Amino acid sequence: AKLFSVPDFVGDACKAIASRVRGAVASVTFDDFHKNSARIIRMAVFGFE
Amino acid sequence: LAIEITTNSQEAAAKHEAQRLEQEARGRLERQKILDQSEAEKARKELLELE
Repeated sequence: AKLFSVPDFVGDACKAIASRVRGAVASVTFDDFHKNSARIIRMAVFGFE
Repeated sequence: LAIEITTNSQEAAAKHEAQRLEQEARGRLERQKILDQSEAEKARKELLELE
């Protein structure tokens, strides 16, 4: 029943990912983003180890 | 102006590069040249002896 916890499970997720990226990219310079967008996002989403 | 700086940043370090490669050329050329003239002098002596 935990599955059906978040009622908009997709909405929950994008909401959270968009925000994480949106916030991490604001820190980053454009050129710096454009070259590393792969890793930039890829980190922003997951708690880097 | 933010892409401006990166656009000229490309410019610059590209012109720095072609300049470094430029060096390589004249640096090597000036030296192959010397090693040629010296080879010529190894002959010129013999010629100058007959002369």
